[PDB]
Amino acid sequence: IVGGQEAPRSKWPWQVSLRVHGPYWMHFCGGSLIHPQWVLTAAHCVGPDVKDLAALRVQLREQHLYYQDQLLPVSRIIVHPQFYTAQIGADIALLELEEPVKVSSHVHTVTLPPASETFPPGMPCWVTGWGDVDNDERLPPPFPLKQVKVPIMENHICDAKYHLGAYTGDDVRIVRDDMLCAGNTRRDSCQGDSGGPLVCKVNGTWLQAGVVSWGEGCAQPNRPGIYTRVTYYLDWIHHYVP
Amino acid sequence: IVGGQEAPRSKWPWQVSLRVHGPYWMHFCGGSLIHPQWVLTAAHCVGPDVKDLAALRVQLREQHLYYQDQLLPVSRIIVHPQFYTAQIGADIALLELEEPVKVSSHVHTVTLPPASETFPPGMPCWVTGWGDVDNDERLPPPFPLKQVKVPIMENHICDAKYHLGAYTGDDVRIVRDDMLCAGNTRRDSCQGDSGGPLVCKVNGTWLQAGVVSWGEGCAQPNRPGIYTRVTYYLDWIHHYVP
Amino acid sequence: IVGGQEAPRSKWPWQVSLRVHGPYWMHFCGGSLIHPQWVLTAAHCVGPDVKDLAALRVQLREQHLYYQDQLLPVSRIIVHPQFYTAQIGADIALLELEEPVKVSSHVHTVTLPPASETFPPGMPCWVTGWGDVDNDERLPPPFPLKQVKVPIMENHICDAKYHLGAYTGDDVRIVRDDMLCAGNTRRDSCQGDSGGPLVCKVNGTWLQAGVVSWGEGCAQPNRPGIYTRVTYYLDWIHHYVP
Amino acid sequence: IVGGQEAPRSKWPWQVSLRVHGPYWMHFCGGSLIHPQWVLTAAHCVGPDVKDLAALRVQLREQHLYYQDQLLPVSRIIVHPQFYTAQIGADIALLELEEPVKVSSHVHTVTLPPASETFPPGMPCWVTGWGDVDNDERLPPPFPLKQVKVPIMENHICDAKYHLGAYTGDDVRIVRDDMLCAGNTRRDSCQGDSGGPLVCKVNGTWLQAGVVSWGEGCAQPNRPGIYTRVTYYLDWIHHYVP
Ligand SMILES: NCc1cccc(C2CCN(C(=O)c3ccc(C#Cc4ccccc4F)o3)CC2)c1
Ligand SMILES: NCc1cccc(C2CCN(C(=O)c3ccc(C#Cc4ccccc4F)o3)CC2)c1
Ligand SMILES: NCc1cccc(C2CCN(C(=O)c3ccc(C#Cc4ccccc4F)o3)CC2)c1
Ligand SMILES: NCc1cccc(C2CCN(C(=O)c3ccc(C#Cc4ccccc4F)o3)CC2)c1
Repeated sequence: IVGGQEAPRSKWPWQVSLRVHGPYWMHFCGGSLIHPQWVLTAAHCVGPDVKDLAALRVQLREQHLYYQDQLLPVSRIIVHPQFYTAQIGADIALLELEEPVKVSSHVHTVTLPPASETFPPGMPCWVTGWGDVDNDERLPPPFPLKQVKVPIMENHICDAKYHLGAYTGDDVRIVRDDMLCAGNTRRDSCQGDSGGPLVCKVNGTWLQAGVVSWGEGCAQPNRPGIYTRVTYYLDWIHHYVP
Repeated sequence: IVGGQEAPRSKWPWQVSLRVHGPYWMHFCGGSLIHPQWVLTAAHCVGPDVKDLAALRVQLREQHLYYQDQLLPVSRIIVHPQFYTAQIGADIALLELEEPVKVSSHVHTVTLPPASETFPPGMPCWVTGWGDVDNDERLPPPFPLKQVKVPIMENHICDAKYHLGAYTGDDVRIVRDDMLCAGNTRRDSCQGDSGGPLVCKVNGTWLQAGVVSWGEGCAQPNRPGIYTRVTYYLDWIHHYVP
Repeated sequence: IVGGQEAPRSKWPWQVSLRVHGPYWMHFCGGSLIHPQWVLTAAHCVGPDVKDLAALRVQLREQHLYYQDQLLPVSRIIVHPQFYTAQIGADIALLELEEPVKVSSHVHTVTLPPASETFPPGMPCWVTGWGDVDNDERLPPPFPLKQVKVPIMENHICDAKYHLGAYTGDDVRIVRDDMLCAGNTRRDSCQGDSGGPLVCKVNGTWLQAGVVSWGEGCAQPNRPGIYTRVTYYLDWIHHYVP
Repeated sequence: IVGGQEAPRSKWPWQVSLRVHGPYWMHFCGGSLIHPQWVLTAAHCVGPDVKDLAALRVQLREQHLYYQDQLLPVSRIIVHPQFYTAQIGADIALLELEEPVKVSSHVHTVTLPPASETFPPGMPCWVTGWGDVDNDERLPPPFPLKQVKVPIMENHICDAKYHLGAYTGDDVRIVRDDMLCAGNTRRDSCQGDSGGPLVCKVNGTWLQAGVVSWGEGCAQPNRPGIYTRVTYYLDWIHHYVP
């Protein structure tokens, strides 16, 4: 997370940490609890290559990474079949926990948006995670969960920004319809926030608008953060999630 | 270049080295002389972002990188407008030298293939460059130009190979029609060879079949080297090159 | 700490962490509370060059580094005047805290040994710290305080061990009288443990026998851990510490 | 080498490169040809630990490192028996080549100084090598042999300089009698120059005053380059070299 601050303990109960086996269970991506037994994440965190289920653990909301770990095994990794790169799209995946979680006030699910949902240019949206604090700048220990309010940038506006200082023809779509933009040069998601949530408050309800996917660097001029647009994958999510 | 050997001094007269300004004019990509004033390379070497022309130099065929440098300025960088990532495709670019080169026996152009040329399996093809000798293994000093004979793999066989050990749906094309596959677990191109040529001997004539583009690592099981298919961009090349 | 385990919360109340100002107050050396207002450490942690007092903080006993920091400023850094490198010796320093600490059961001083105490082989001795778990292997997050029981080696034997597989003449003393040896190929102190304590239980009292100083790597054959022998510097320590 | 320039082809015929076996025969230290079958170097380049003779090669004068390698095996590594660290001293070693070299105008021996030879300030002295061009700044390819004219500083003035901004007592000798100082903030030897020569022109004859040994960084204020004083080891050199 670029800019913003350490999240209050009561905020973002759906935030999860994805862990890889090694010298320690290291954080590699974020995610969100969307059902007591399901985690929503980015496909690029777990693919396109198939990896061993035993080498993965899920960690529920934690104020400080690694401090009070209670690691959860995964029974299934479901990666969107259209996925191979974040720039092509379909950067979405589902993790089925071996067991459902005991939902509380401090740890509970995020609401997915309705199929119609549009996120207008400049809505109140927040991105959260334990990712880098800037380009090649790690989140320092004790690794607090960070948050940052990010402005929505309309797809066409965002796509035109990606063409500034680039050779790509104006007629060539970089920001696809299954993608969403948010952030600026002071507020953004970064490496390590991938797979984590972009939540917008709509009519007093927090809705997950996006999944942290890609971009050119973090908080770079004319390069807003690119998110997987959740509404585009609602049917695919609902085929697996009750 | 993974496998193969140091190229004889009389071989590959069209091979060029792309140099970036810094503590020294460092090699970052390969290229090929296709006309006395034109270099063919990969778009990912010079894009998608526009960089300063002054920060780039072209070095003609050199036995050992850096030892007998005679650097050449560039007046134009022409990147295919469809390009943004090597995985999407259109990974091709043209560099116009400020001045034409004095063509000789040791330094001369490569022949582009006719539109009809397919390059089927069994064809004798060679990849050249000063790139990595294996994954995260730099070409050691004195940096000799290397070559490796690589087997051609049918696009469909290659696409199926890229689906092995991956979540990507079989109906999702990874290796596109504008791409070409070459290499195996002992013979391949690697980081630093990008932009360079894949040449095939057809009826006693060396034809540039491909441009080193991408792949998953270097000489990895079920991951052949992926090349930009030159024949697909002949009309675009001919719009700029006489 | 090589080998051993995470220390119980009730053990080693005198253990301190030395912190350097940067992106975060990073651990760089250990130390020990020898008086409510004095920290004993290694001179190589703070010298031979004079550094800014404002760039240093002391952290009292912490179960997990960085997680519950209450940083303490220093008013004086007193480095043994004989010191320039750990291999020559006099690798000892004193830090005067700006304020005395409120001593409790969980955080209190270690006892210095009497001048007569030699610590022969067979003495139960423990070395503690947040240093590397092996050669070029950092202590993983959440960074627990580790301990390891180490066997003492009599000086002349340790000096002769340092000559094995080395060109240094047998008559040339490597391990000096102001030094103490402890550890083997499974149990040792390592980078980041420097300045921290080696404590031995003598007549039901924990005495600080040494200060983690140097060695050739960590737990390497014929290279035991070298400590500054506390008894040798008692007069110098008493010139500053009540 | 910090400052100075690329050496002319006719200069420093005695300069050698020490090579270690790995992905390539990599330069790790310099040396000097003092006899057709003997190389003078620093003990720290080859010790204090004993390494395999097969893992070492000597490369004679080369304008550009790695370009025209003709590596030479070594039959004996003789390290001064007083050596363990460069800060203590006796940082000198001898390499006996398996075969003598065919001496020419481009490749020949350096003259050792007479025992009476003091090299006072004002004497024209050069240090040569393929080492770093500054602190953490590698010599760029094609790796030319560099030279730098360095001012001699008297030992007591140099000793006092090493005490500036350090805790070490003024009565504690850092720069020993078996050492020699040269260089300033614009001229110095650096990592990779170690073992190489410091030569002074005395009565039309080039004499090797020193062996690159140590210092605190490269071209740092109040930290001149420290050399092993050759005159101090003439008897030891003469035990082995005719
Ligand atoms: N700040 C949002 C965000 C969140 C998580 C991870 C990242 C990564 C994604 C990959 N990274 C890249 O630099 C990267 C990979 C591909 C591209 C291009 C691009 C681009 C730029 C101009 C025009 C067209 C393009 F495709 O950028 C590192 C940052 C970025
Ligand atoms: N061996 C030929 C070659 C020549 C030059 C440069 C490379 C690079 C290209 C980028 N690299 C990658 O590892 C890379 C970037 C994107 C992918 C995927 C993939 C993939 C795997 C299974 C299914 C679908 C995929 F897109 O791999 C490093 C090697 C490779
Ligand atoms: N296990 C003890 C320990 C505790 C804290 C920090 C270290 C460092 C000290 C410096 N290191 C070295 O490898 C080092 C620095 C100098 C020497 C030599 C030596 C030597 C070997 C044979 C004979 C004489 C010697 F002085 O080794 C890395 C670990 C080692
Ligand atoms: N003069 C340039 C030069 C040439 C060859 C090799 C080096 C090395 C020697 C080791 N290095 C150090 O930084 C180093 C190692 C030990 C010391 C201290 C010291 C010191 C400083 C003040 C007082 C007393 C000291 F012993 O410095 C890096 C470069 C430096």
